[PDB]
Amino acid sequence: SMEQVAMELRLTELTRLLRSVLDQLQDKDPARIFAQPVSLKEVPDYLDHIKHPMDFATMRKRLEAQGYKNLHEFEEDFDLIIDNCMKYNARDTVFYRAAVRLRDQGGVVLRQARREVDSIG
Repeated sequence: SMEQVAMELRLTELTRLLRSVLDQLQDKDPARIFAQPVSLKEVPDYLDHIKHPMDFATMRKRLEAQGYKNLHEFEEDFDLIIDNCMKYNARDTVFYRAAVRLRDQGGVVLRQARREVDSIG
């Protein structure tokens, strides 16, 4: 139907905006601490601690399959990256501190993303 096509165009354009959002958030992680999944070869107990691992590569795979229907779904995955790290790692670690800085800098990017998503519809 034509309605299905219009819905699909809307999804495509959201995917475009989320790709730009993801690029901007990932620039706030210049150390690449959050770039890839935590390795279960290197951290074999990880899934005992963290039940829903997340990372920027996994988000990018979901995005390119158009698997984010709205900004809330994308933000949920970004918050998992941060929250997972802040639980597994202690306050005095470069990992925790990187997640704080990513949360704080990413908030700015996400605030305007929300306005753009609402504004453009």
